[PDB]
Amino acid sequence: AVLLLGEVTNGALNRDATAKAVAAVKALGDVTVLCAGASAKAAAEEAAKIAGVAKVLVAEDALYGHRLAEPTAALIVGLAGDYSHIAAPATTDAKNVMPRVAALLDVMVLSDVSAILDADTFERPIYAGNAIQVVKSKDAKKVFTIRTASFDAAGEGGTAPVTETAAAADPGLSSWVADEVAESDRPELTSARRVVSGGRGLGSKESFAIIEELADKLGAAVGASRAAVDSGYAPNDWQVGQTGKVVAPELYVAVGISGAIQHLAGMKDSKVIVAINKDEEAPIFQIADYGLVGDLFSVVPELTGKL
Amino acid sequence: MKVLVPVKRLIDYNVKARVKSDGSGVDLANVKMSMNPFDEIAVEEAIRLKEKGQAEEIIAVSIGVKQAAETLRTALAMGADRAILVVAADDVQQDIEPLAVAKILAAVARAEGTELIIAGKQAIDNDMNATGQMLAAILGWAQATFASKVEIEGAKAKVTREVDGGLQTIAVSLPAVVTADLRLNEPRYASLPNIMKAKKKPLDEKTAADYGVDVAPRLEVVSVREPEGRKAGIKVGSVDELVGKL
Ligand SMILES: Cc1cc2nc3c(=O)[nH]c(=O)nc-3n(C[C@H](O)[C@H](O)[C@H](O)COP(=O)(O)OP(=O)(O)OC[C@H]3O[C@@H](n4cnc5c(N)ncnc54)[C@H](O)[C@@H]3O)c2cc1C
Ligand SMILES: Nc1ncnc2c1ncn2[C@@H]1O[C@H](COP(=O)(O)O)[C@@H](O)[C@H]1O
Repeated sequence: AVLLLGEVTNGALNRDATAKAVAAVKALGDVTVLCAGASAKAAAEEAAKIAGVAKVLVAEDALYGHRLAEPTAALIVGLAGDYSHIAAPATTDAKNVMPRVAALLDVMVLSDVSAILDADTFERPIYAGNAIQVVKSKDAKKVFTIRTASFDAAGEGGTAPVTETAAAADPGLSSWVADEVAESDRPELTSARRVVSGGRGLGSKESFAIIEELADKLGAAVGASRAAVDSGYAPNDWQVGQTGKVVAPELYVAVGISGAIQHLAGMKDSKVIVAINKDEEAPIFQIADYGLVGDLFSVVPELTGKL
Repeated sequence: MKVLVPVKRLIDYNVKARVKSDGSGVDLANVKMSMNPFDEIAVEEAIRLKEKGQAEEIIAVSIGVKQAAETLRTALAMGADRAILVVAADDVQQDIEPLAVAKILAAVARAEGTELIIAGKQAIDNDMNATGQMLAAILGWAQATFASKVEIEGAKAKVTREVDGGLQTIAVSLPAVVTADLRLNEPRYASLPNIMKAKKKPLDEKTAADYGVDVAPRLEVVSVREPEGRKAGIKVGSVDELVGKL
């Protein structure tokens, strides 16, 4: 069987991630999604409606509010006994709890699996994506995170399986203090089909708006490089790369980004990459399917106008 | 308190990994190695804690091959008080798994009496992002991952984390493992006199068996191939030719 950690946030299930995960793992047995949180009920519902989810477990309890690694990891382990595969989408929530879980069961962890060759052979990108390693876990239980950006979010029409309820356990080692949420009113980066990212070439937070205009025009999500975030042009939440989010939309327009290895790591798998830089030698122009060498302050607004 | 800082020796983050044309592994044979970027951040934070009378001693530990010592000395140069080197691999190609590392750090942490551990978010080579958590798990301690700010105060710490969506601040009991995100601080550079001084600081060369730990890989690497080389790429001449090329 396979226990899968549902990616729920403010009582709202992130269907795209959970879908892609179920889609990736369904070929291993009966997928059973676990929704734990302070408001996991509604999520549980949406979880059940996904094509492939054999059943849904719910753990709605204040103890799981924000899914603190200590309480949550205790939950999963307590249930691990009936599953040989425990997985989840490679999200921060999953990256925080999964390794802890694995250690508790005294088993390794497979991070960012891009391909499941079978019940124990997996594929994962190493060296900031410059190499793909095929590993074989000799472990009794395969604990791992799914690199959602390499699968398709299959679902929407499901068999609406069962929705039970679970227990608890609380090692009082942590508490949530506060949250600083970033206003994102456009396609969430990881799910977007089109992404327009801004780098340092933009010069200011003001000029980043021309990136946003083009994005809206294309109904795309906005991405960013370290430079842009460090200089305050945009929130770190929009960072694409080995440290941030790794996306793979149909269209990825990189304007004002040199194409550093660390940035490519999160977008070299995009279908079509377009680059507009003023430096004809920037590394980005060696991976970009279609590149244009010019001033982003003259090209982007012209591109936006002929769209 | 004594702070423990795990640092790793891996490829220079600017070097493009070359994959042998026979799935053996990344050809690390003749490449420049350096300290894992996230670890330098870790060290720098530990040192900052010392400069505020929070930490008394700072132990820097690295596990791998003999040459890892160079990385430890770099740590000592930045401000680490002493270092411990756990030799486990006989060749640079044998990367030891986060599970093995965790079990070792756990023994080292217990033996040296460290109450706070500060590891990097992830090792830019295996991209595992798991050691710190596995450590907190094995030790039975709290954990603060992807830290951006660590306000350690009393028998607990207020650490704001870099999470999806924004920032999330939590409070953990003091005996905790913390992992650093690239935004925690700007690491200092070891100056010539301090590098020379660092050469006279302690560095205990130990072995995996000293901690009674089996560095056997739970994951057998069957092969490693080069990623798919994308198809050419055209460099257009005008916005029109761009929008007019589909
Ligand atoms: C361990 C580690 C992890 C990292 N993780 C990430 C990560 O996840 N994501 C990430 O993005 N970075 C990451 N970085 C940083 C990364 O290494 C690069 O330094 C960063 O991506 C560079 O950002 P940039 O391309 O915006 O700036 P630069 O490299 O300075 O490129 C700026 C570009 O702007 C072009 N330009 C300027 N003005 C114009 C103009 N008017 N018109 C057109 N083009 C113009 C310039 O030619 C240049 O190509 C990480 C670094 C480390 C050490
Ligand atoms: N071989 C090692 N020696 C020392 N510290 C290590 C080693 N492997 C991992 N670590 C620590 O654990 C962090 C995360 O690595 P990883 O879990 O592989 O992403 C590293 O940044 C170091 O702080």
